[PDB]
Amino acid sequence: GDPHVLLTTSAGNIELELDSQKAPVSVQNFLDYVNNGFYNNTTFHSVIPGYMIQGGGYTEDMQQKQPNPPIKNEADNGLRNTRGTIAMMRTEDKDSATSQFFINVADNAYADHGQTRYGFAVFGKVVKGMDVADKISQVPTHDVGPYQSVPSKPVVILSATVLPG
Repeated sequence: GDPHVLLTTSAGNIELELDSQKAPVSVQNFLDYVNNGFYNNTTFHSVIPGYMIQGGGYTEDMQQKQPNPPIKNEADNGLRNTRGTIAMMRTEDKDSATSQFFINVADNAYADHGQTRYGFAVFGKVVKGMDVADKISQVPTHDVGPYQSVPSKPVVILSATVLPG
């Protein structure tokens, strides 16, 4: 039932299983970007070793692709940012998520919805290629300044494809 998406990256393949019942808006928004080729030639622009990898915002030359309007935050769905989950990145406002996402390489309780924090909405999980996500998190990065956490050699999503049901 739940849709699967294959991210074919320059570092290996990652397959995601998206949670349509617990994050319908987030899953539909992500699928629209995947199906329209938006994630093709985007990078994992920020990585933190053993903790997270973030992508879905920038080309190899760091130009930010213009995303669609933002979506409602579904972090009150009860899904936690545990190792292997995929969640929507956003700015200060809870309803500001657009195309950027992050894959949790460790359990990040600080990203979870609570009574005083709206949190980051989890909408799926890695079902194959978690070793690729771990490897991407460990690549050499620029260390200080505006490019802190940016991989020194671009990690590119060559294609993002919804798989047959």
